Order: sequence, then structure tokens, then C-alpha cells
Amino acid sequence: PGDQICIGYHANNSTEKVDTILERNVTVTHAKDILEKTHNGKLCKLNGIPPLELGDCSIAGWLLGNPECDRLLSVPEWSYIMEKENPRDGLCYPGSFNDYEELKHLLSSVKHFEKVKILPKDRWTQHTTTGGSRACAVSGNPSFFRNMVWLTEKGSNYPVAKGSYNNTSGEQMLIIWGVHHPNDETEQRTLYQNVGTYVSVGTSTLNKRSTPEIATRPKVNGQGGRMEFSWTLLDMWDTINFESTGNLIAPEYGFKISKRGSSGIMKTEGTLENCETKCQTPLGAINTTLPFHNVHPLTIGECPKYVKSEKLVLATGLRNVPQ
Amino acid sequence: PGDQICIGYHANNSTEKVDTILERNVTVTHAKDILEKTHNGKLCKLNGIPPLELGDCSIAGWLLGNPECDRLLSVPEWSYIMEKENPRDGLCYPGSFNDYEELKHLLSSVKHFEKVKILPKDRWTQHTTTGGSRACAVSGNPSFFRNMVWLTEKGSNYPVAKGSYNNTSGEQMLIIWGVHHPNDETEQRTLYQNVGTYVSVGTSTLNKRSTPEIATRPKVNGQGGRMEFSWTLLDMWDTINFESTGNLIAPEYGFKISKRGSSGIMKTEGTLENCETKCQTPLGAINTTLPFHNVHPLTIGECPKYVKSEKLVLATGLRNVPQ
Amino acid sequence: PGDQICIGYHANNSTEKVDTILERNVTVTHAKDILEKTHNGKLCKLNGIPPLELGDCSIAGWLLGNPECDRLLSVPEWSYIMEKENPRDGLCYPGSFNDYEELKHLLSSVKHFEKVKILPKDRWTQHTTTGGSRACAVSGNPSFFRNMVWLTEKGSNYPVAKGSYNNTSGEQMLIIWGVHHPNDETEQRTLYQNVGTYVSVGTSTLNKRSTPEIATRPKVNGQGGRMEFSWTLLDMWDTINFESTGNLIAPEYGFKISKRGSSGIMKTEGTLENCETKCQTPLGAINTTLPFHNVHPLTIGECPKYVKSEKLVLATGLRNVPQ
Amino acid sequence: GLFGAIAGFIEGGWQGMVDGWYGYHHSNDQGSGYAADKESTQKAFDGITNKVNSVIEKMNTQFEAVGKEFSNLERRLENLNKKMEDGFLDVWTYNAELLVLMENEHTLDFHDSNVKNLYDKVRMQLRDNVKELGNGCFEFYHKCDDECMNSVKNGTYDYPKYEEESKLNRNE
Amino acid sequence: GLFGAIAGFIEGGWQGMVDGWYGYHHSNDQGSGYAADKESTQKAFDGITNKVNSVIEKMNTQFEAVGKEFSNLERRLENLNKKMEDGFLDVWTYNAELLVLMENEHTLDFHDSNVKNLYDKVRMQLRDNVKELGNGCFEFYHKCDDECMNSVKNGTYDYPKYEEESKLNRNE
Amino acid sequence: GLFGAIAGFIEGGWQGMVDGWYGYHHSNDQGSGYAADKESTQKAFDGITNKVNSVIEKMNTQFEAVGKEFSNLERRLENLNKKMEDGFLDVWTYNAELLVLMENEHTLDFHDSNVKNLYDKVRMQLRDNVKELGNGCFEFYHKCDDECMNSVKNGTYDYPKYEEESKLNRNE
Ligand SMILES: *[C@@H]1O[C@H](CO)[C@@H](O[C@@H]2O[C@H](CO)[C@@H](O)[C@H](O)[C@H]2NC(C)=O)[C@H](O)[C@H]1NC(C)=O
Ligand SMILES: *[C@@H]1O[C@H](CO)[C@@H](O[C@@H]2O[C@H](CO)[C@@H](O)[C@H](O)[C@H]2NC(C)=O)[C@H](O)[C@H]1NC(C)=O
Ligand SMILES: *[C@@H]1O[C@H](CO)[C@@H](O[C@@H]2O[C@H](CO)[C@@H](O)[C@H](O)[C@H]2NC(C)=O)[C@H](O)[C@H]1NC(C)=O
Ligand SMILES: *[C@@H]1O[C@H](CO)[C@@H](O)[C@H](O)[C@H]1NC(C)=O
Ligand SMILES: *[C@@H]1O[C@H](CO)[C@@H](O)[C@H](O)[C@H]1NC(C)=O
Ligand SMILES: *[C@@H]1O[C@H](CO)[C@@H](O)[C@H](O)[C@H]1NC(C)=O
Ligand SMILES: *[C@@H]1O[C@H](CO)[C@@H](O)[C@H](O)[C@H]1NC(C)=O
Ligand SMILES: *[C@@H]1O[C@H](CO)[C@@H](O)[C@H](O)[C@H]1NC(C)=O
Ligand SMILES: *[C@@H]1O[C@H](CO)[C@@H](O)[C@H](O)[C@H]1NC(C)=O
Repeated sequence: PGDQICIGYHANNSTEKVDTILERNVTVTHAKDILEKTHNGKLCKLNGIPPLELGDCSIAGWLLGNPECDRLLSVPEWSYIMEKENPRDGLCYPGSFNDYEELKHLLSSVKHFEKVKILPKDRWTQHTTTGGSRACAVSGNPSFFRNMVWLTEKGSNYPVAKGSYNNTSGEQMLIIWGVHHPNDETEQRTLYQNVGTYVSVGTSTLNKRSTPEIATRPKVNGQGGRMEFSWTLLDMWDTINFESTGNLIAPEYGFKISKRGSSGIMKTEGTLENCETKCQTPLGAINTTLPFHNVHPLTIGECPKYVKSEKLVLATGLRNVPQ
Repeated sequence: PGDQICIGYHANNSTEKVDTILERNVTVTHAKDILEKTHNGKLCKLNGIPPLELGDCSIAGWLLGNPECDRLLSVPEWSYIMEKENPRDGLCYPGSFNDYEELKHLLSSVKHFEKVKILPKDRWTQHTTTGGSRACAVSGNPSFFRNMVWLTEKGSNYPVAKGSYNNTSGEQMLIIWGVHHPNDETEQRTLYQNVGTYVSVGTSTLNKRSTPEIATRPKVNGQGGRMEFSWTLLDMWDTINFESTGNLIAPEYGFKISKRGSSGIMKTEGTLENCETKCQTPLGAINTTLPFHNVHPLTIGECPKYVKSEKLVLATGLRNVPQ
Repeated sequence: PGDQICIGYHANNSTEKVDTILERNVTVTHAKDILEKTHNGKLCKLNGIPPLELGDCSIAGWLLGNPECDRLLSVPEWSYIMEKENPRDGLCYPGSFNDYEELKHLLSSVKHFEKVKILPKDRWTQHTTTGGSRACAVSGNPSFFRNMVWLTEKGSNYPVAKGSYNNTSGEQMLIIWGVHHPNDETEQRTLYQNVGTYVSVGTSTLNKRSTPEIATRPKVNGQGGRMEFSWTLLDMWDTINFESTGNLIAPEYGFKISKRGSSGIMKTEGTLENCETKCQTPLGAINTTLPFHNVHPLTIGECPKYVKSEKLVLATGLRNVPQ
Repeated sequence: GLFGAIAGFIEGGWQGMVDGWYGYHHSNDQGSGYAADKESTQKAFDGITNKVNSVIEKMNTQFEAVGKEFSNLERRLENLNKKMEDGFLDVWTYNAELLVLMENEHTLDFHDSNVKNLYDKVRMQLRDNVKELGNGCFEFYHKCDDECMNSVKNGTYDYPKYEEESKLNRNE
Repeated sequence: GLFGAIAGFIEGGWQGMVDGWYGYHHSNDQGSGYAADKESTQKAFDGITNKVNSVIEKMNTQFEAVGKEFSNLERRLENLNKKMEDGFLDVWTYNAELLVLMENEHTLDFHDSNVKNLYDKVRMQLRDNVKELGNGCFEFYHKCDDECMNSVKNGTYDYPKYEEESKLNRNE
Repeated sequence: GLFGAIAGFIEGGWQGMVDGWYGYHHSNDQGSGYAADKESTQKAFDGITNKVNSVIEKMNTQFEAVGKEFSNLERRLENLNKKMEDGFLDVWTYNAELLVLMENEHTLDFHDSNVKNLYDKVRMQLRDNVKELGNGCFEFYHKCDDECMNSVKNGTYDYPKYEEESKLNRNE
């Protein structure tokens, strides 16, 4: 028996498993898990910028100024918007919001508004502007959406109601208006005096008219009547014109888009915590260098890529073979 | 010459071909075809549950109760719906069906209805309810959609027509209504007496109004007039309210969704045969354990996955090499 | 030392690089670039058929007959349509075009029209048809869309306006009509005499009505009023019926689809050159046998397949190893 | 083939070997005959079985076409739907057809490797007690009876046992 | 394994070789010990590193779900959106899971190849100056001290230098 | 390389071999020179040609972008369309770029295999009539003239013909 040299390979105490094509459950000396599976369970600031927490409010409740949503009358720049699945505080006076989903979609590219008083209430000198509803009651008294004006009869008169705003703000401006559809003729006459009325909205590109609809409907929040809201994004230097012989719910404000960018609405029942993140999901925040994650498909920020997988492990070392 | 041992490999009489990257048309000892290419040419029950065979009827003809569709007045639970490309029996009185495709889409998750008499005809004591049309003639006489009520003048009067239904059925309920748009004023006066009428429908979420349209139109099935139908899915415990000074086509019934599940409408001119299957296509039924098929992309049931391929054969054995 | 035979492999002066999984920037003896990266920078005929060059006109300006678009009054068969991002000459009388994008989509399968005089102007014997606008001025005088007829009062009368056309042309026919929404009542009375008017359009399948809307709007091209245009594709042997007590903008023509096929609208500021191609992009024409290209995703004709890649090179030869 | 055994230095396959993919033909005084190698055939069988389950199981959540309808005013949406469903159909067709081409290439090379590995196993055990003829056969320098052949086949050939006898025969 | 070295003719791995993936165990008069092969370990390390960057970088423009909402009259559009986002999710899941299975297969075979290549390199250098035992070991026909072992390990073994001494020992 | 021949035991390529991918350099009394192996070069050529047609033909039904427009009230639909077309674009980019990386790896290894297979073919035919030098060369133990070289190159080397002459030269 003489001197020897032997060729061989590394083995260790590793129990790391990988799958291959020909064989599953293979032990290897070294392996790299490329799937992030954990999150912090918290809603966080995204790059130091807090989300807008709607609380019990809907997007509509916020923008109309539902009195239950007063904390949201002036809000700072946000990184994302948190909304509940079924917020309680939306249209307190019942009705509908035309193209509501399209409005929500617009919000995913908007990070801040400046609310601008475009049609001061005091300027409606020929109409009453104090009208509210027990549906929007505040401290046991009739009130109304903060951003809106309910024009009604004054001195048993409702003359043609005309208002105009030129968007000189420097940015596109979200404006909302509504039409009141009463329950009955007594409601029509006592509020507006006129019968067979209309609401007319016109810009350079929009031409929209409504005739109000008097009909018996099931009471929602105590009201058989309905308010149908619409919106537009008024271009810079374009003018919006309102015109009505009755039933107009006028905006007092416009929301100038003051900041643009990648954003979004996250559906969650949770609340903002004092934590910071670069990637947020509805289940919690992710902090990883890994390329993939399986936490939730709907994420905001600088995120890994989402896959359905339970496991993604790359072999780096060799087959780990018993001594 | 001494004793020998030789290493070798299997060969057989196999003519099985596979393709590879470097070479096409390779003979191998064993191979596994993974593509199902055959079907039985029949429309079948799916897991013992027969489809709903519309025959010459459309979905609209069925739900309105086109008198040519009377076999469908009460139908049992189905696994899928068979409809012809161009069914003859739809709107016998001509017109349109608002959001018709959306209605058809709803049906792909519905497997049974219970038809409920929500607004008994006998309760319209102030209006005539016997009105029909030669467009919907039965045995040479004017008739009408079975599920609908044509309200007309009584004693040269048409008072405000009001009907209301609270969905206490325990499930969401499909309800359909219509508005009659006459050809001329003589038609308007003789049917409804009133001029400048409206139809109003309201639930907690829907507020829909139509004013009828008198216009000369090309005759369809002998009629210049048109009936425009709409629908809603009334929520449990929600109320629907109808209101009209004329031109209303009222439902007598509602279709309570009594069974939900994965279903669909299959476009076919064929007829149901006494056969059973787990996977149905418009060309016929599939019975296979193979993972892929190339029969038709539109399938219903527990199906293989569809690909466009003419062939998918996996080599399992080795290259089959001549002796 | 005896005689020798050696086994070896090819090397050359190649500097061709490829990437692999284990190693990037590998020199190989031979390689096949499969990505086309170049174009001629020109807009060209596609198989000898020139595109339709709209110039400063929009699709709407063309089909309505905006007087600035007169070169387009009769056009030959095209291979694609070139339109500018923001064409100057569209609706010279301001307004809107219902389902405009759907109309543009229809055009991507249309390669030629025959313009047919379906409702000769001379036949409106009870109405004035000479009316135009300074918004569509020609040589300093009021004019109008060439394909349209502005019906106005005659002898201080506007009797019911009725026109009808049976599509006997042999193909589906595009027809456009409009409704005038005036700025004020003085405009309503002086043009149409009647107040509380309507426009009614009916085929076997379409039933469309508009009541005009008098409202103060910002001046566009000098006009507070608006014209709202709609369109339909009238089926062979179907009849279109128009009916109005005022405000109708009638078509004089219909556009019979005389040629069908794969086509499209290309957004470009450029102009057609005397060149021929089989594959056109907005940046220029491609002439290649290569399977992939990275020029532009939006191409027309027999094109390679588009990928985002900067490079796609297949090794064909072996690793090029220094002598 | 990548490993050079099948249709390679082992020129042809054996019709007479019926009970496995790879194996032996022996020839001695007692006679001759084919026998499958049980261990290598079973290991190849397990791998291939796993491959055919793995390819099948990866396309269990393939895209499925849902039948929707669209009105004559919804042509862009109809086209979008059509493009999407056709788009996924082409993706999965490509996926299925490529996976199969690639895995077929690998399967054929896997078998080639298994034959080569079996040849080398036998070779590295017999050493200079045999002549390597170059055709997949080894010629013994010592008499190798039936029980000797079975020690080769089941991997327990005793080289030191035959060293001296082989050495003498190879020299003279 | 495809190349027949790992769990192959080299039956087991070495727990005692701690500083690399592949290498040597020597045994002579001066003593014994393990040593990693530096060149082959580093080349394998560079390849594997490149592979793990390449797999990661190919899924940098994966499909991302955007949260949209739809009304009760937009069920076909909602379903289309759902089918599309789920469609891409399944495509990328399949892509990620298959790339990993395929690249894991190749990684294990790459290591197997590297061991085999290292064995053949040493073998083709020692020639008949050694006995090939069949277990990954070579037995010298001449005394090979520590400096001789290091010439084997760093690829500068001098065959002509030992030819005559080996030849004599192998014969007698 | 996976098979250890190219940039492996055969250290470098031959600039002087111009008419094929793999082949021979001979050296004898009559002289020297390079010659391509015709059979192995053509077989590699057929495979590679098939591969480049196969990769091309698998992406013939790739997704194609259709130009659609959307109004300012159709932003969700526009975004859906954009996501879908961009989604497929990224799928096909990934597909094209990965297929190429993977097939490039295989192509280079295929060539490596072909060289190794050619070396082994020649080796398994010459047997102990030659010395294996370890660099891809064989040194004859008998005089091998030009016609002898061509029998090696076209695979009809006559080992029994030279056995006795080689045996004597190798021994003395
Ligand atoms: C609304 O306000 C603007 C800004 O004062 C008016 O004046 C011009 O509008 C253009 C529109 O593109 C702006 O770019 C300029 O700032 C203004 N030009 C000048 C010379 O002052 C605009 O006319 C107003 N609209 C109406 C209907 O009065
Ligand atoms: C319609 O019918 C329901 C059931 O009788 C009415 O009564 C309540 O409605 C709620 C709605 O969520 C149901 O959950 C309950 O079953 C009912 N509660 C009680 C205490 O009886 C409902 O009010 C009716 N709607 C109208 C407008 O009368
Ligand atoms: C419109 O014109 C057509 C063609 O002249 C009219 O006549 C028939 O219409 C059918 C419709 O499918 C055509 O196929 C035939 O060419 C015509 N048949 C006969 C026997 O002449 C059609 O009736 C006209 N429409 C109206 C309302 O008058
Ligand atoms: C994998 O193999 C291990 C032993 O290596 C065994 O104990 C276990 O059952 C397997 N694990 C799983 C989860 O399949
Ligand atoms: C494949 O090869 C066979 C012989 O193996 C030949 O007869 C035939 O033409 C080929 N088949 C096809 C369909 O290409
Ligand atoms: C690739 O390698 C070459 C030498 O082969 C080197 O000069 C160059 O930097 C590399 N090229 C790129 C673009 O990475
Ligand atoms: C191997 O084969 C021999 C010869 O037939 C037999 O006696 C023995 O039991 C076998 N040994 C093993 C380890 O399987
Ligand atoms: C290789 O190893 C020897 C022995 O230790 C050493 O002396 C020499 O410098 C090394 N040579 C090279 C080329 O690395
Ligand atoms: C091979 O080469 C020899 C030597 O030149 C030649 O004579 C013979 O014809 C060839 N034989 C075959 C089988 O190709």
C-alpha cells in the first residue's frame, strides 16, 4: 500500500431542502430562500409620509364634508388612503354618486389637495343657503354637507340661480355638485317654489343637465328624497357654469390637485401605528431584501414581486451526502 | 477470446415519436401523450344535473315569459344554460333590454330561481291589465309576456299607478320592468289617456325614471312602438316602488335566486342527450384523465386545461435504437 | 517521441458576445442576433397602399366635413390612418361626439368608405338648410360641416321635420346626426321658432331621443352653444327615421363600408414619404427577416414580435478560446 | 447524445432485454443471456415519474376562458376581453409546448447518462482484470462463472480476489 | 447525478473539508489532511452567484396588481379585471416555481460536473504513475511527499520526473 | 464547461482549423496538418439549426398590442388595457430573454460534449496502441502514416492490425 490522493466534496450538518425536476425533498449543503413570507402586522407610514386614515368615513363622505367627517376638513399630504370595507359615514342625505369608482381611481395618482373656496356661500344673495336636514343632523339640529350649499327659496322666490368659476388655481380641480330629487310635491314647492325645474352644468367640454325626479322611495336615514352627485376635473383656465331654477346642490369648494404620484386606496379596518416602512400591504408592512413575497397581492411602495407560492428555495451548494 | 460482460439498453418495436430542442421526430421506447383530443359529440348532464335547454328562446324571452317559451314557466335547477346563437323567441313585442349582457353574466353564477308572484295582477283595481298585442299573439289572438302586466286606461281613466314590494323572500331577487314607447299620439291616448307621462322606479339604491317616446319607427313584428325593459337585483329586506301616470309595463313576478354556483351559458344549436359528464364543451363532452385538451376553449365543469397545440407527447423511455 | 493525433476545436477572430446562466459576456466563434433594432424613420405605403393622412384634421372633422378638411371629401382606400395627437380641425362648431372612441375602434377594421347621399338637402322643402356659423367660417362667411344639414325655421315656421333612409347600399352604413344645444332663448326662437323641442332617431334596434339644452357656457370658437353628435352603423335593409320639432343637425350622407380588413390609426405628427414597407411603426418602417424587434410596440402590417429587450443574441458556435 | 453512450459507443439497443431500461448481457462457459440492472432502472423510473407529475402539477392553475357577451357599443371592451383570453391561451400553449421540448431533451440525456454511469460503475470495479473492447463490453482475463457475473451485476465484484490470476493471463 | 461523481463513484462527502466545495484528502509518510481546491471552488462560486442574480433580475418587471373598484352594473368588467390580475399571478407563480426547479436541477448537476472534472484533471496528470482505486482515490507507485502533493493540487505535477521510478515499482 | 473538454483538458482552440467546429491535427513522418471531423460537425450543425428554428417558431403567436382610445371617464378601463398590454409585453420579454440565456448555456455545453465525445470515440478505438498525453493528443506506439491517420479520422482504425507491433514498442 502506497501514498494516496483523493478527490472529494463538502458535507455539513445542513438540513436545507430543495426540489428539482427529477426529485423532491433534496438536502443540500447551502440554499437561498428567495420568498419573503413575513410582515409586521401594522399599518405604517410609507417613507415617513403617513397615510390618510378615513376612519368611519367614505371617500364621498370626506369630499362632500359629511359632518361626521369634520377631522378631514383640512388634510396634509398622504402616501396612501385607508378606507373601511363598509364605512358608516358617506351620503348622510341619501342618494348616489355618479362615476364614483372613476373618482376613487383618480385618487390613486393624487397625494394632496388644496381645498379652494370657489363659490363663496355669501354670494347667493337671492336664495337661502342655510338649509339642512335631520339626515345630516349635528347636535340634534338639521345640518348639511360642509362643502356643499343647499339653495332654497327666499321670500317665496327662487330666481334663476347662476354661478361661475374660472380655474385660475394653477392645477386641475375636482368639483362636485348635486341635484335634489324630492319625495313629493309639497317638498318641491316648500323648498324651491318652482315646478318643472332643472340643473345645468357646463364647461368647455362638459354639458350636463338634470331635471329633478319627484317619487316615493323607501326611507334611507329618514328620507324619501335623494341627492344625486356628479363630479368633473376642471382644467386650468377653463370655466365651470352652474344654472338652476331649483334643486341644485352647489359646491362651495373645489379640490385643486396640489400633489401627484403613485398612491392608492387600501381596504382595511385597522389603524395607523407609529412605524415606518418602504412596502405596505393590507396585512402589514414588509421589510426584506428578498425578490419575491407571498404576503398579499395588493401592496403599496417599493415592493418585492408577489407570487402564490408557499416556498421558493434555490440550491446554491451541492447535494449533502452522509459521511 | 475470454468471458464477457456487456452493458446495454432496452429496445422494442415502438414507433412513438417525440420532439426535442435539437431534433424533431425522435423514436422512443415509451412515451406519454398528455393532450386529450377527443369528445363524445354530445351535450350532456353535468354531474347528473341537466342543463336548461332554452330551445328557440332567448334569456329575455324566458324571463319576460314570451308565450312561445311557456315550457320554461317553471324550471328545475340546472348545471348550465344552452342558448342558440340567434334565438327566434325573445322580445315578441319589439324593443330593448337595458344591461342585457350584465344580466346574462349574472346567470353564470346562478343555478336555480324560484319565481315569486310579487305584484299580483288582480291588485291593479284602477287600471286595465288584460291588454296584449298581435306581436305576442296566441291562437290568433292578442296576448302578452306571461311575467309582465300591461297597464292601460280604465273607464277613460289612468290614475297614478303605484305598486310596492318588500323583498322578504330570503334572497336577492331579480325584477324586470318596462316602459312603452308608442308609435303615435293615437296609441298614447287610447292606451293611457294621459299625455306627458313617466315611469318611476326606486329602491334604497336605484332611482330610475323614463318619460315615454312617441316616434315613427320601422315595424318590427308588425309594431312601430317599442318596449324598453330594465332590471335590478333587489336586496333582501329592500323595497322596490313603481310609480306611473302611463306607459308602465309592470312585473307580476320576481326571480328569487334560490341556488348559486359555477355555471354558464353555452352557445349551441344542439340538443340534450341521455348522457352524463364531468366536463362539457360546445362540441361535446370530455372524459379523460389527461391534464391538457385541445377540444374547445369554452368548457364547463371539472375540465383539463386548454391549449392550442395539435400534439403534446412527453418522452418517458429512451431513444429507440435499431438492433 | 512518436507520431501523434490530436482532437481539437475551431477558433477564429470573432468578438461576438453572448450571455448564459452561469456567465455573462462570453465570446463565441459564431452567434445569431435575433433582435431587429433599426427602422427607416419614415412613414410609408403598406404593401403599395398609402395611408390616409388626416393632416390637421381629426376623425370627427373628416366624417362631419369640417370645411378645413375639404381635401378629405372623397378619399381612396387606405392601409392605415395617420392622425395627430391634438388635431386642430375637429368640431369647428363646438360640442361633443358620443361614443367617439368606439367609432375610432370601428375604423381599425375598415379600409375604405363610399360616401352615399342618403338624405339630399333639396328634399327639406319646409325648412331652411342654408344655415351656418362663423365658427365654421369659409372665406370670411358663415359656413357649416359639409356632410351635415342645419335645419332652421322657414317663413317663421318649423313644422315637424321627418326624414327616412332604407339601407339598400349592400353594406353596413355609418350615419352621424347631431342635436343643437343653444346658448339662450333668443337663439332657440330665431333658429327654430318652437320651444320645448326634441330630436328623435329610430331604427329597428336604436331608439334615441334628445331634448335640446339651453344654457350659458364658456365660448369655444366664439360659441356658447354646442352640437352633440351621435352615430350608428345601420344594417343592410334596415331603415333609419329622423323626427324633430327643432334642433336637429341632419346627415346628408352615409358612409357605406366598402372595404374591410386589418388596419388602424397611428398617432404621428409626421408626413407620408415615397417609400414602401410591409411593417410600419410610429417611428418608421421595419424591413427585417429577424423574429423579434424593439422599435415600438404599436405596429401595422406583417411585423416581427415586439419585446422590451436591448439585446437578444443566440450562441450558435462554440466558446472562442485564445490560441 | 450528450453523454455518448446511447446510439454512441454502445451502438445499438437490445430487443432481448425485456425487463428494464438498462442492463447486462453476459457470455461465459455456462452460457449467455440478458439481465436488467434493477437499481439503475428503478432510480430512472422514480425520476421520470416525478418529472411527469411535476410538469402536470405546474399547469393546474392555468388560465380559463369565461364566456362573456358584449353589445354593439362595447367593441373595445369585447376586443380587450378577446385579446386577454387569446393572450393567456398563447402564453400557456407556449409554456406547455416548450416545457415538453425541454424536458424531452433532458429525459433522453438522463437515460444516456444512466447507461454511461452504469458502464463506468462496472468499469471502475473490474479495472485491469478485464479488457475494455470499446463497444460497451468487457473481456475477462480470468474465468468468470455465473456467480462471478452476478457479483459484477450487483456491484460486489472482488478485484483483489482475481488480481493475481488476471495479472498472469494478461502478461503471457 | 448526471455526471456520476457526487453520491456516485465518490460515495460520500467530507465533513472534514470545511473551506470549499471540492478538494483533496492526501495520505503519505509525513501525514494526512483535507484541502479545498481553490480554483474550482471559486469558479463554481462565480457561476452560482451569477445564476442567483440572473434569476432575480429576470423577474424585476413582473405584473403588479392595481386596486380598482367596480359598481354592481360593472360585473363583466370586474370579472375581466379579476381574470386578468389572477391570470398574470398564475403566470408569474408558474414562472418563478419552474425556473427554480429547473435551475436547482442544473445547480446540483453543475456541482457534480465540477467534481468529475476535478477528478479527471488530476487523473489525466498522474497517468500510470498511480493506481486508480475506483472510489475517487489514486494510489502512487512512487513516494509523494508534501511538496509533491501540492504540485498535484495546484496542477503542476511532473509526470516525466517520476516516470522511471513509478515504472519500476509497478512492474516488480 | 460541463463536459470538461473545451477550455478544459483541451486547453485552446485551433485558428488553423478553418472548415469545421471539431477535428484533428495529426503529426507523422510525412508531415502535419489540421482536418475537420465531417460527421460530428454536420450533426452539431443540424442540431443547432433545429434549435434556432425551434426558438423562433415558439414565439410566432406572441401577444400583439392593439391601439385603442378611452375617454376621460374611462380611466379604469384605460388602465386595465395598459396593464394588460404591458403585462403581456413583460411576459414575452422575460420568455424571450430567458429562453436565450438557457439555450445559450445548453449550446455551449452541447459543443463541449461533442468535442469530448469525439475524443472518447478516437480513444476507445486506439486503446493501448497509443499513449494518452492528457492534452487532447494521442502518441502512437507504432508508425501511423497518412492512410493510417485517415482510418482514425473516419472511424475505421484497425486495432488488431497494429496490436503486436504496438505491444513490442511499448514494452522495450
Ligand atoms: C379665465 O381666466 C384666464 C386667466 O386670467 C383668462 O385669460 C386668458 O386665458 C388663457 C387660456 O389659455 C390663459 O392662458 C391666460 O393666462 C389668459 N390670457 C391673457 C392674455 O390674459 C381666460 O380668458 C378666462 N376665461 C374666460 C372665459 O373668461
Ligand atoms: C321590509 O320588511 C322587513 C322585514 O319584515 C322590515 O322589518 C325589518 O327590516 C330589517 C331590515 O334589515 C330586517 O332585518 C328585520 O327582519 C325587520 N325588523 C323588525 C324588528 O321587524 C323592513 O322594515 C321593511 N321595509 C319597509 C320600508 O317597511
Ligand atoms: C327596405 O328595402 C328592402 C329592399 O328593397 C325592402 O324589401 C325587402 O327587405 C328584405 C329585408 O331582409 C330584403 O332582404 C329584400 O331585398 C326585400 N324583399 C322583397 C320581397 O322585396 C324592405 O322591406 C325595406 N324596408 C321597409 C321598412 O320598407
Ligand atoms: C423529506 O425527507 C426527510 C428526510 O430527509 C423526511 O424526514 C421528511 O419526511 C421529508 N419531508 C417532507 C416535508 O416531505
Ligand atoms: C418521421 O420519421 C419517420 C421514420 O422514423 C419518417 O418515415 C416520417 O417521414 C417522419 N414523420 C413525420 C410526420 O415527419
Ligand atoms: C466583456 O469582456 C470584454 C473582454 O472579453 C471586456 O473588454 C468588456 O469590458 C466586457 N464588455 C462589457 C460591455 O461588459
Ligand atoms: C450479490 O450477488 C451475489 C452472487 O449471486 C450474492 O451471493 C450476494 O448475496 C449479493 N450481495 C449483495 C450485497 O447484494
Ligand atoms: C505549485 O505548488 C508548488 C509546490 O508547493 C509550489 O512550489 C509552486 O510555486 C506552485 N506553482 C504554481 C504554478 O502555482
Ligand atoms: C476510411 O478511410 C480510409 C483511409 O483513407 C479509406 O480508404 C476508406 O475508404 C474509408 N472507409 C470508410 C468506411 O469510410
